[PDB]
Amino acid sequence: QKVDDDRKHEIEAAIVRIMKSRKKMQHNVLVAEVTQQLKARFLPSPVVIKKRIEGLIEREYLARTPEDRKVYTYVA
Amino acid sequence: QINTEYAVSLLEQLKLFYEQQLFTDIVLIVEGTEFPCHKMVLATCSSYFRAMFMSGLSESKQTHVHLRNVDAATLQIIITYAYTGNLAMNDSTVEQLYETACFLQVEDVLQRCREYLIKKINAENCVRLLSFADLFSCEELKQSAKRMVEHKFTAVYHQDAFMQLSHDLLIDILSSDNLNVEKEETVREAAMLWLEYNTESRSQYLSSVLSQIRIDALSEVTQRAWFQGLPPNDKSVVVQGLYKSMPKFFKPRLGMTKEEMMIFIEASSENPCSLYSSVCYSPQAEKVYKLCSPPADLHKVGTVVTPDNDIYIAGGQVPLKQTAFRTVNCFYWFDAQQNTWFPKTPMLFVRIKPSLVCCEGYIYAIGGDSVGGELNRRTVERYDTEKDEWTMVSPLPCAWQWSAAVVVHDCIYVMTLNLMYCYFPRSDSWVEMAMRQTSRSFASAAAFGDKIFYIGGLGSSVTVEIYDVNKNEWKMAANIPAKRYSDPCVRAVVISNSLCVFMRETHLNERAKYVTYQYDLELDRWSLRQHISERVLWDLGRDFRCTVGKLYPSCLEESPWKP
Repeated sequence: QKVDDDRKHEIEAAIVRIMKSRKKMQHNVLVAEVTQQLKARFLPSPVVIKKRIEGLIEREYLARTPEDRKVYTYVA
Repeated sequence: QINTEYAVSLLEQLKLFYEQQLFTDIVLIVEGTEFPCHKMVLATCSSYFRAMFMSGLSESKQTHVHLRNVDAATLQIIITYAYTGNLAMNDSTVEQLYETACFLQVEDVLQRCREYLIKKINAENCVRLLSFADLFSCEELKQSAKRMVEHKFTAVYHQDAFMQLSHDLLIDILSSDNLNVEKEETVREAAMLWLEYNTESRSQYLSSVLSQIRIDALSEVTQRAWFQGLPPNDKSVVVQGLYKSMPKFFKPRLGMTKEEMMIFIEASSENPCSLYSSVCYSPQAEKVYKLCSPPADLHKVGTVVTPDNDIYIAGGQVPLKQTAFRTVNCFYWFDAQQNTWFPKTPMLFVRIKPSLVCCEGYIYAIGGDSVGGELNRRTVERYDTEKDEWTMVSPLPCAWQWSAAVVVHDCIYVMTLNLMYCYFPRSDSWVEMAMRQTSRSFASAAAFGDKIFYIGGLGSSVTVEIYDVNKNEWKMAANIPAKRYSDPCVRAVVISNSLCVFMRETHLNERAKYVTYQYDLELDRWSLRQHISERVLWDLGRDFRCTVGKLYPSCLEESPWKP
């Protein structure tokens, strides 16, 4: 459980550190990049990352609006 | 000559009469819109109104004519052009403008809109423009559409308007020997998908479309697929195609004749009439094919080859009409088949030796000794290959001279003596990069994979500093083994999925020697890939540039010159 939480923060920190200076995704564009960056770390775990990326929409700092998946907020 | 003052006075007085409606006798009735005008102006401009009034028909004395199958805005703009000579042409109404010009046979505006469309031809409207030129007879537009459609569509073959094309037009397109395809199977599947757009509306054309494609694919797969889509119990097509592919012996096309070649510009002109010429080296054919001269001997220019294998020329200077040279911001595009430079939209500022870099379909020209020289003497500008226009981008924070730029990871990497800045197209910003430990200039860099290889610098030397985008650091690999007491001319380029170098060396009291080396990426060593014999390649000079591209040996001609 501890290492699962470790992976949970490891993916979120990477996605908030990298995607602030990169482009946006439509359906499955940036997930390939985030899995490649963590290819040497552990398994991609597609279901876990898919379930966790959609939890940040509840507030600011790149909410990543699902319905309006055409332009992401490049703000802080 | 005719007095221009009285001509313009007469024209402005007639336009005043038109605006004020004094001497109007004939009114054009179009979809309930009144168009009071005169007969003299209409007769002088249009060739249909001269046959509408001076014909003796019922409309000769009638003062109200119901002109149908026309548009109000198009008629209004045609009338205002006939009354003042101003033809405001946008990017949308040119289609109906040409339609109405062919409806009035107004050669004056017909020529103007033909020129506008010959300038506007691009990838996303190529098939539409070709269909338009097929609907209305226009040989110049038809030929330009033929060429551009062939190239861009055989590159793309995905336009929606391609399905709705006449049979004769498709027969002309497919049977032509100007198609640009790396393989003969993509045209086959394009024809198959066009045929399967309908079922019985294309059955009669099935026997003709297969008559223009080579029989190398007329006996392999995509024959049973047509049988699947065949109308039921039709025994006049299966047995027909079964015994039909006897003629049309397989002949290779022209699109499969592209080879990775090194394009050279501003080479030593063999004839003294020209100051500089352009040649090309064949890494496979081991020959030197001549290239067309730069437009108006445009010297001090820059080259770029897009991933779509397109050559462009920007900036440069022309000798003004002894030292005499004036800088012009003209832009040109090279035709890979016609062996000529087609003019394009010029830039905003003139440049000398610009760095042309392609990224995301945009052509980026960074620096190049601009005329302005204001506080933003480092202003860079991109080019739109879709809208055919230039747009300014975020300026380079530091002013640099004699610099080079490459594109890696969808970003622009411009290099100077010791500094480097990366441009982000998504955010339009510049970010500081790693600093080199050696002060070298007058060098070139080649982008191979995800690494930047700054080769040479200052004549030049054999110093190599390899930069990694993922690592963000400058590291040394080795020095190129060359003859001592010489001045090699290094040229970094990517060829055959490997980093090779075009290095010309000159010894003391000896002529220049041409030789290329293959740099081993993992072994950090330059291996002798091929030695260029002097029997085919002569001296090129010092200010010559090299680039990676593909050209057709058939369209080009061998340069006649003694070894």
